[PDB]
Amino acid sequence: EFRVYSSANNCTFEYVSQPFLMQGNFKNLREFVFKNIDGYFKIYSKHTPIIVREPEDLPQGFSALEPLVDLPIGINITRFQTLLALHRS
Amino acid sequence: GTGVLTESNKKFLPFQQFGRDIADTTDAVRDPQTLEILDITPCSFGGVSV
Ligand SMILES: *[C@@H]1O[C@H](CO)[C@@H](O)[C@H](O)[C@H]1NC(C)=O
Ligand SMILES: *[C@@H]1O[C@H](CO)[C@@H](O)[C@H](O)[C@H]1NC(C)=O
Ligand SMILES: *[C@@H]1O[C@H](CO)[C@@H](O)[C@H](O)[C@H]1NC(C)=O
Repeated sequence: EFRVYSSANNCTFEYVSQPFLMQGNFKNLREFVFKNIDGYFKIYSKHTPIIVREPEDLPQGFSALEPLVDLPIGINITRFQTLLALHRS
Repeated sequence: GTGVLTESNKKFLPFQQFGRDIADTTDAVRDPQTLEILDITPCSFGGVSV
């Protein structure tokens, strides 16, 4: 189901991946970098399981980020937001 | 260029295609057809003294 939109219009190419970018208390770490240079909209990502901490802050470590997708789309991208999904019980 | 192409054991990342050196000289290259990592090394050369 989709709730963030109701309609669309004419736009550019769409890319699609078959997998996903996704006791049980062991937290994870999903780092992302959205850089827009020379027209190409580059995106980096790297996942690593981290130990659950008390303050739930950034772990004291080092992990390189690897590219996973490149899109030659974008004209003026000086704004962005985020989207979450709540579990309706 | 020119050089012997052998099967190298360089653990190339998926998004990586080429491999350079200190002098920006290509040492390894990924085969476009098959997923294989070769290496570019000249065969033999040296000075000649008489
Ligand atoms: C549709 O194409 C026009 C072409 O002029 C473009 O200006 C517009 O941004 C595109 N997307 C829309 C209308 O959502
Ligand atoms: C992008 O938007 C900002 C503010 O809305 C504006 O100052 C700037 O000129 C815009 N750039 C382009 C290329 O449209
Ligand atoms: C290359 O293309 C030919 C064309 O028929 C095909 O038979 C072959 O399996 C392809 N090889 C690879 C590695 O894609």
